[PDB]
Amino acid sequence: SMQYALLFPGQGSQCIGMGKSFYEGHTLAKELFERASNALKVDMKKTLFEENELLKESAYTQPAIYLVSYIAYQLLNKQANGGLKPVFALGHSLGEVSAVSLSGALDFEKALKLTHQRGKMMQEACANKDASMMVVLGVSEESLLSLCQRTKNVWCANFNGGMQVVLAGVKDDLKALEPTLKEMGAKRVVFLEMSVASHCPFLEPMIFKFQELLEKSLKDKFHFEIISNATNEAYHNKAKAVELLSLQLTQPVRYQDCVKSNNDRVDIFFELGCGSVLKGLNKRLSNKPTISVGDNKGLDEAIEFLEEYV
Repeated sequence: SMQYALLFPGQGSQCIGMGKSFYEGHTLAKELFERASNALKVDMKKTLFEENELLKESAYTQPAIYLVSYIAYQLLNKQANGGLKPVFALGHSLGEVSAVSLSGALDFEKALKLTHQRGKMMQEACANKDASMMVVLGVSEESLLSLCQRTKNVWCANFNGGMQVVLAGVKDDLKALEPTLKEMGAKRVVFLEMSVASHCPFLEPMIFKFQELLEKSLKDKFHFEIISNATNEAYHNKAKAVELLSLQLTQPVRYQDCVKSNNDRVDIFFELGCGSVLKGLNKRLSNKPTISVGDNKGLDEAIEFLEEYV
């Protein structure tokens, strides 16, 4: 009887229509949208469903992704024989918080408030810096590491595997490595859409304020362990979460190492929430399946798997 891990996506997986399918098929989904709209004091139905301008901000993206992940988890959990009992949970940047929350260390409205804040503080810390992030494709993890280290204002921010590396820094300084990246074998260089550089020193300012908010918000309750993007080591308490969700912000998201060190401990992955970004990254990282649970269709497919393989 097979065994599973949970995957929680981060920025880049938000979409117009994010949790629409959930909302209409389930009363529980409807109720959490309301609870969310009240807590954040913004209409979350409209912010997720129709073109809006606000969902573009880190401050509203981060809690929107959390929202659908949360709902995906509840719906699935309520049908799992004996509830979800994953061997571990992995997130991607903002997904890690999600994972911590659903472990039981963070109530619904507290997590929305923390996530909204994480986005706000990332935006504030980066304001008036001309900060951005830049996807590079096909250059070695080690080659970019040493390129960034010999280059002012540029850092490695994600190691997503399959030779996909996200860099962070001052726009022009990134938007100027082009001819050198090209020569190193970059097959594609896309700028992400945001004036924030996360997982690098640009976030240093916010580490203390965030730590404070973690201490005040985290309970000490974890049904399952989570894998740190920062250290690629599992954790299951408040002290460690406080420390590790802090440190994450200024350290490369090591999504590749996290999957590899852990791929042997399970037979299958559930991506909880919208999109299939982490399904995608695993194609290049593992041969184990990932059912994406963002849909009523995905919801039903996850349930069938549990009914059959336990």
